[PDB]
Amino acid sequence: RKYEAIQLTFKQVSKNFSEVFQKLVPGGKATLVMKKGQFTGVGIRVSFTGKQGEMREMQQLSGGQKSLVALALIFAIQKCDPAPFYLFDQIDQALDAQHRKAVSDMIMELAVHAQFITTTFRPELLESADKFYGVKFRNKVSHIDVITAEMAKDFVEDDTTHG
Amino acid sequence: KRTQQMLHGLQRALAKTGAESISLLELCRNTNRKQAAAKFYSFLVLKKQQAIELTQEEPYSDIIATPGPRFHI
Amino acid sequence: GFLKLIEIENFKSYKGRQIIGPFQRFTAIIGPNGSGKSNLMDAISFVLGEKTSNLRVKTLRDLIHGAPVGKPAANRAFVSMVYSEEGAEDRTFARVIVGGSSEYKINNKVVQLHEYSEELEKLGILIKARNFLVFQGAVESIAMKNPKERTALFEEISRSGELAQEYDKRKKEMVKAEEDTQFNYHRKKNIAAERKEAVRDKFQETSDEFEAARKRAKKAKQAFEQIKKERFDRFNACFESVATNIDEIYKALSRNSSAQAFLGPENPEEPYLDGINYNCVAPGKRFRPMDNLSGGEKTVAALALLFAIHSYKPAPFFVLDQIDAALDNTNIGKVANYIKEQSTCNFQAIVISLKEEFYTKAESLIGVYPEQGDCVISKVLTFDLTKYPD
Amino acid sequence: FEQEVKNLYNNILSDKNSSVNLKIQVLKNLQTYLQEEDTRMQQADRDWKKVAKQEDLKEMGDVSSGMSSSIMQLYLKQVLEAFFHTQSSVRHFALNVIALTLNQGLIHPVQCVPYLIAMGTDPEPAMRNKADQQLVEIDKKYAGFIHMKAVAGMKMSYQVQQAINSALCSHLYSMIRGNRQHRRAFLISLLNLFDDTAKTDVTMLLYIADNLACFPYQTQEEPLFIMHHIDITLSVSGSNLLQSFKESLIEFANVSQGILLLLMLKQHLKNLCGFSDSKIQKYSPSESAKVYDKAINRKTGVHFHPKQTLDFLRSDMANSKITEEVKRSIVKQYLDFKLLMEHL
Amino acid sequence: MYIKQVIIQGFRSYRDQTIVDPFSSKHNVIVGRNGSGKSNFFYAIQFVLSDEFSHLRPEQRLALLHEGTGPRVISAFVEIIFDNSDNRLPIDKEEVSL
DNA sequence: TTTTTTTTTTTTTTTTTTTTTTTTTTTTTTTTTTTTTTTTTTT
DNA sequence: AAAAAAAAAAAAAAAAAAAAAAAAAAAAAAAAAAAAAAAAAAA
Ligand SMILES: Nc1ncnc2c1ncn2[C@@H]1O[C@H](COP(=O)(O)OP(=O)(O)NP(=O)(O)O)[C@@H](O)[C@H]1O
Ligand SMILES: Nc1ncnc2c1ncn2[C@@H]1O[C@H](COP(=O)(O)OP(=O)(O)NP(=O)(O)O)[C@@H](O)[C@H]1O
Ligand SMILES: [Mg+2]
Ligand SMILES: [Mg+2]
Repeated sequence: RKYEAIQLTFKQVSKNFSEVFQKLVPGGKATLVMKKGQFTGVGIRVSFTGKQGEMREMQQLSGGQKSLVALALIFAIQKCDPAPFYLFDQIDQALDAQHRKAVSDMIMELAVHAQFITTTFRPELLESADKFYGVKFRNKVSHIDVITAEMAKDFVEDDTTHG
Repeated sequence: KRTQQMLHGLQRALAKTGAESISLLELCRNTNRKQAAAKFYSFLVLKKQQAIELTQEEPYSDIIATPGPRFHI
Repeated sequence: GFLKLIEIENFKSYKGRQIIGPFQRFTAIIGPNGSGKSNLMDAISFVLGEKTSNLRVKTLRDLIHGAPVGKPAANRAFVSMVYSEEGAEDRTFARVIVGGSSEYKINNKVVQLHEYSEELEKLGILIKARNFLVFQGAVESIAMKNPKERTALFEEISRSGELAQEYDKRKKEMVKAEEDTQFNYHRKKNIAAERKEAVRDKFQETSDEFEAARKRAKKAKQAFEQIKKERFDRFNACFESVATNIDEIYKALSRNSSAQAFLGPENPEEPYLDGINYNCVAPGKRFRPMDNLSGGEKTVAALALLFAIHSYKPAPFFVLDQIDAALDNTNIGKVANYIKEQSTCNFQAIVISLKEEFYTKAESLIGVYPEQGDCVISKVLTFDLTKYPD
Repeated sequence: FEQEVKNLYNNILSDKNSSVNLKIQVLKNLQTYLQEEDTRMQQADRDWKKVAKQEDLKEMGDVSSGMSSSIMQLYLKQVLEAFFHTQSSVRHFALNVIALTLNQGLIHPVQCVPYLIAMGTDPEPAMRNKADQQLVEIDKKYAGFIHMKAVAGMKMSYQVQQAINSALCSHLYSMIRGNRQHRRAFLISLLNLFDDTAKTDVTMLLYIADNLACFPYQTQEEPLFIMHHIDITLSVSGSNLLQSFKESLIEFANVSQGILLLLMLKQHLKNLCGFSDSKIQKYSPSESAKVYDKAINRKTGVHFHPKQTLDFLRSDMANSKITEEVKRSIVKQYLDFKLLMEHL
Repeated sequence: MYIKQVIIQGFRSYRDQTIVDPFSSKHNVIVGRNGSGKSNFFYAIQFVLSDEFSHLRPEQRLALLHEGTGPRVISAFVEIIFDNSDNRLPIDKEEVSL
C-alpha cells in the first residue's frame, strides 16, 4: 500500500508542477523525472526560450531562474494537498519586476486556500493583500501593529531619503 | 503595466515621423538622470519580449530602434 | 591603472566576437533576468584565474557555448582584457582553452602559468587570496566565515604562508632534540646513582651521547627562533594595519558614530597559528555575537571588512555582484554614497544591481539583453550618463 | 561632546593630579548619568501606547539611542587607567562605572577583561566579589573571550600589586580549567615565556612561581605536565649554565635565581603530591586522555614554598657588591646548585 | 489552519507583546525598516510549531532571551491561538491555544 | 446529592548513572587536470 | 627534413568518504514530597 501511494502522489505532483511552471514563466516547460527504479532520487528537466532544443541541468542557472524553479515546486506541492499556512521571508529579492508580477498574480489566485504571511521591500508583491502590518524599533525594543495601505505603499517605494 | 504604457508611447512616437527609427538620445533629450535610466532599462525589457529590435554600432553612440514581430500593430 | 575593456569569444553564452565597451571609473551592469550578465563577471573571474568549481560549472569543458543544452559550437574559447596604466602603453592578458587544457598569453606570446601568475602579482592581484571578487551569495558568507578560513586568508595575502613547511619541520627537529637531551640526562643520572650504590664504560658512553645531543639541540634552537620571528613580524604588520583601518572605515561607512568593530586574534603570541575572529556592534544597539545580527547589518559588516583589507594593500578594481540583496532604500543610499565618494581616486568599482537607487548614482551603464536561439545568446550595448542633471 | 568638557575630563582623570576629590567627583558624574539614563529609558518605554500612534515608521531613530554609547568611547580608556590608584575610593568608583557600562553592553567587553582581572586581587572583599562575578557573566555568554586575554591579566595583576605596596588569581584558573587545549597552552605560555630566557624582573618571577605553586588542582594531569616541561627546560638550561661556569658575573646571579626558583617550584610540587620519580619520568605529553584521572591527595601543612622562595630571594635580592661576603654567598650558591642537580 | 493571533513575551526582541488585531485568511504582508526585527516574528512562529529549532547548545538558549534593559528575564513564553473551525485539528474547540 | 478525614494513587522535582551523538583529525579513494608521450600532416 | 595539432597515459590534487577518540546533551532510574481522588461516614 505504501508503494502504491508513493506512485499516485508523484504522478499528481508532476502534472501540477508542469502546469504551474508553464504559467509562471511566460514561455518554457519543465518536468520531473524519476531515477533508475527501488527508487533513489528525483531529477528535474527544465527548458525555456528555445522550448525544444533546450534540455538543461541545474547547477548553471541564474538567481531568478533558480528562485522560479523552487517557487514552482512549492506551489505545485500546495496545489496537490494544501498545507496549514505559508510564511515567506524575503522571497522576491533575487528576481526582477516582471517575474515578481507573475508571482504576485499567482499568489493572488492561490490565496483562497491557505493562509499567507510574507515580507518584502518591493511594491509589486503587495498588489494583492488583505491587511498589512509594520514593525517599529524604539527604545531598544520592537513592536508590531496594524497599518493602512497608504502608509505601507508609501514606505515601500515612495520615499528615498535618509529617513 | 507601466512597460506597456511606455510601449504605447513608442507606438505614438513612431507613427508621427514614420522613419521606423526611434532614437534614444532624442527620447531622453530633456530629462533627469533617474527617468533616463528608467527609459533605457525599459528599452531592454521591451527588446526581451521581441516586440522591438534595436541597433548599436559604435561603443558609445545613439541607439536606433524599430518594431519587430510582436509589435501588436 | 584600471581595466580598459575585455573581449569574449564562444565563452559561456557569448557567441561571436564582440567588444565589451570601455569601463569608466564606476559603472553598472543592468538587465532583466536570464539575460546573462553575471557570467560576464565570471569572464573577469576567468582571465585572472579561478578554480573551475567556483565558476559554477563542473569539468571545465562546459564553458564552451552550448554544452549544457547538448550541442557545442566549437572547440575553443578566447577571453582577454587590456590593462591600461599611465605611461601610454597597454598590456593584453588572455586565457584560451583547448580540448581540456588551457594556455595563457601575454601580448600574443605564449607563456607558461608561473610567469603569468608572477606578472599579475607584480600588478597586484593575489589570485589565490580572492579578496575582491564577490559572487551572488558570497557577501553574506564573508561575515560568518569560520575563524580558521579567515586566518588562512590573512596568511595568504601577506606572503606569510609560504614559510610553513620550513617552520614546522624546524619545530619537529627541535622537539626531537630536546626529548633526546632529557633522555640522556636522566640515564646518566641513574647510572651515576647506580655507580655510587657500589659501569665505567656505560657512564662514559651516555656522557658523550648526552654531550652530542645537547650540541644538536642548541643548533636547532636559534634557527627555529629565527624563522618564527620572521613569520610573526610579517603577519603582525599586516594584521595591525587591517585592524586600525577597519575601525575607522566602519565608523565612516555606517554614517553614525556609535559603531565599533574589533578584529581580534586568539593566542596573541603566535597569531598565525590560531583562528582570528571578528565582532561588530550594530549602529544603535547592544553588543551581540555575530550570528545573532540581522542580514542588513551582516552585509554592511562584510563590506567594511572587504574595504579595510583592500585599504591595506591596494587592488586596482572590485567586482561587486548584487550586494544590495537585502538592504533597504536608506542603507543602499548610504552604501552608494560611500562608493561614489571613494571610487574616484582609490579603485575602479563595477557593480551588478537591480534596485534603481544603486545604478542611478552610477555614471556609465552597460545593458545586457538576450536573444532567442538554439540557446539563449546574449549581447551588450552601452550608455553614457554624465550629460544629465541630478 | 563639546571640546572644553572633553579636555577638562581627560585632564582631570589623567595627569597625576594632587586632588582626589575631583577624580571621585568625575567618576560620580559618569555613574549618576548612566543610572539615570537607564531608568529614564526603561520607565519611558513602559508606557508606549500613549504615544505609539504619533511616531513614524520610516525613521528608527538612533541619535536618541546610540548617544549613550558614543559618550563612553571618549572617556573609557582614561577611566580604565584609574584602576591603578593608591587610594581605595577611586578604585571603587572606577569599578562601579565599568560594571554599570558592561551590564548594558554599551562597549565591547573583551578590551576591559585584563583590568577586570587585575581587580581580582584587592584586599576589600566586596571589590573582588563584584569583579569576579562580572567576569563569570562575561564568560558564560561568550565562550572564547577569557582565553584571549590571560597572560596580560597576570601582568596587570602584578602591576596592581606593585602599585598597592591560596592563589591571588586562582579564580582565573578555575574559569580556564575545563578545556585541555586552553589550559595546556596557557600553562606553557606563562612558564616558557617568563622563566627560560626573558629578562623579567626578579619580583615578577617570584609572583608567577608563588601562583604556580598555589593553584587549585582537581586531577593528576596538570602537575605532571608542569613537572615534565620544568624537567626539560631545567635539564638543558641548567646543564649549559653550570658547565659553562665550570669552564670558567651578575648575569650568573640573574639566570641562577631564575633556574633556582624554578627548581624550588618543582620540589614543592613533588613534595605536595609525593609522587615517585619513576611515575613522573614515565609520563609523556598526550599519552592518553583518561589514564591520569585520579584526584591528587594533599598532605596537610607541607606549604614550605613561600618561606623557601623568600629565603632564596633574600640570598640575592639584587645585591651585587665589591665585597667578600657576596662572593662567599655566590660560591655557596654554586655548591648548592651542584646539590640541586644531584637531588634524587 | 488559520492563525488567529500570536502572543510573545521576552523572546528575542519583543519584551511584552500583547494581542494584535487578528490575521486574515488570504494574504498578510509584513513590512518594516531594515533591522527592525520582523524575522523574529517568524522565528517565534517556528520556535513553537517546529521541533528543529530546539536542538541548540545551552549557550544559545541563554542567548535567546530579551536582554535589553532593566532586569534580565528568565521565563520567556510564546503563545499561538488558531481556530480549527473546519475541524482539521482533531481536538474539538473553537480556538485552540498552544 | 453533597461534605469530610484517611488512605490510595499520580505526578512532579531533583540528582546520579548510562547512551546516543556531534566533532575531530587521520587516512583512503576517486575524479580532474596537465604534462609528457605518442601519432599523422604539411611546407 | 622537421614544425604542428591532437589523442592517450601517468602524476599531482582535491573532494567524497571511511575511521576513531574526546565530549556533550539527553534518556532512564530512584527517592521524596505533594496533590488529586476513592471510601466509609454523614448531613
Ligand atoms: N555554457 C553556457 N552556454 C550557454 N548558455 C548558458 C551556459 N551556461 C549558462 N547558460 C544559460 O545562459 C544564461 C546565463 O546565466 P547567468 O549568466 O547566470 O545570467 P544572469 O546574468 O545571472 N541573470 P540575472 O542574474 O538574473 O540578471 C542562463 O539562462 C543559463 O541557463
Ligand atoms: N536575544 C536577543 N536579545 C535582544 N536583541 C536581540 C536578540 N537577538 C537579536 N537581537 C537584535 O534584534 C534585532 C533582530 O533583527 P531581525 O529580527 O533579524 O530583523 P530583520 O527584520 O530580519 N532585519 P532584515 O534583514 O532587514 O529583515 C537585531 O538588531 C538583533 O541584534
Ligand atoms: Mg545573478
Ligand atoms: Mg531579515
